[PDB]
Amino acid sequence: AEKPKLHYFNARGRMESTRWLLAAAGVEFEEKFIKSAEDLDKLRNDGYLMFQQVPMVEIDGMKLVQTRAILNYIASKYNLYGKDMKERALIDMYSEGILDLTEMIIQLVICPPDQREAKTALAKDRTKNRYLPAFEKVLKSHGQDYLVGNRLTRVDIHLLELLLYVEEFDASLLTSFPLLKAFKSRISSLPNVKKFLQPGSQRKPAMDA
Amino acid sequence: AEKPKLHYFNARGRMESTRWLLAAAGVEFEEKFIKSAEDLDKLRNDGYLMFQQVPMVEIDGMKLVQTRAILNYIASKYNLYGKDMKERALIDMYSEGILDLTEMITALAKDRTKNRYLPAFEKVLKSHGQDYLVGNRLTRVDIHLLELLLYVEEFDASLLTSFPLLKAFKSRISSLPNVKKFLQPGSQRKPAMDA
Ligand SMILES: N[C@@H](CCC(=O)N[C@@H](CS)C(=O)NCC(=O)O)C(=O)O
Repeated sequence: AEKPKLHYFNARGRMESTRWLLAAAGVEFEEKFIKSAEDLDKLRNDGYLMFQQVPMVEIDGMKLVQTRAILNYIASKYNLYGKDMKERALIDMYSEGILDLTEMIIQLVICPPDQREAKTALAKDRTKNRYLPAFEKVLKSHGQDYLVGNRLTRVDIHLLELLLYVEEFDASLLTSFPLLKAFKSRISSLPNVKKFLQPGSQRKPAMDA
Repeated sequence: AEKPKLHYFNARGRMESTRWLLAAAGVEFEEKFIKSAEDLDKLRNDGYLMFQQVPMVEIDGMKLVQTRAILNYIASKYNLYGKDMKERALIDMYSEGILDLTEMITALAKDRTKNRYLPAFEKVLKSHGQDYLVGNRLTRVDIHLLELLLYVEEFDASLLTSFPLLKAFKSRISSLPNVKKFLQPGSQRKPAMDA
């Protein structure tokens, strides 16, 4: 149809979850990366970032900014936002937890090394004692293939993405969570997901800058 | 009909934008205040806090945590989430900006208020001239904006000076029946909670 246009840096950052979500829906997208501060300025001065911030995604004729507005729109567009408002309630709740933990991990490489260590022991604690139990349970509470409504939703993709970053951050943390482990392989082998895990894709590595 | 039951500290904090949204929808709600560290532990152990955190709202026989999930649900149940995906994208975009500025409230946020966020929302109101931000109908984000404008006034009523459309907007939404009721003394609306 039309190709969405991701305006971000050449990094994971706040844009990766949208790349993932677009990828899982089988939606090809292009990116204009931002390397020069003038690019960001040329975007600001041209009236493209409502709050003068990236991420920003051109899609169906909008200059959508703010991560969550992007993710919600894409998810509704390609029926990754569930069946009804009660399922979106489960989806939003799950996604927001996933976001909290992700934010905690990606920010460890940013904080003062003053506190790297204890904030690291925090993320690991939260990973193993709060968030992973919470989603291991959800899979065990209903014993189904997906998080919500027994069919693929945006939050399955979010969780897989998080499971990938947990493994990077510390692969040991996953071993006491069997369903998530089964869930990870299940979702990883969905066609559009497998395609995105493949080398050469728009998927982004952990940056060092 | 069971009232939504809001589980939070007796404070503004992360629960206030929900109190606002319920009140602007004219929905009566009840509050169970976490008073003791023992109160929160027995919410966790009863299995009511999926991520061991509040805000938690009991609504329609389920226990919702995560503010955005709570707000999204309420806004959808009561037709404050706009009319289609494209209005939700405006509503989400506006709300998430409003949520960021609210978050910031040295005192750096005066600049962002005056030079980034408030110009953005005056321009929204300039663009279509209509009474509400989105779809020429009251939506949740009108209520979030009014809420932001109230806290900006508390922060520094001089930041509202240059923004005549926001000003009329504030007064205009303040005077909605359901809104006026929540602004009245004696409502569940919360103060800035000091210490
Ligand atoms: N993203 C969550 C954050 C919730 C949150 O930070 N809750 C605090 C209360 S204001 C809490 O229960 N903290 C206890 C803890 O984190 O251990 C939301 O928006 O609801």
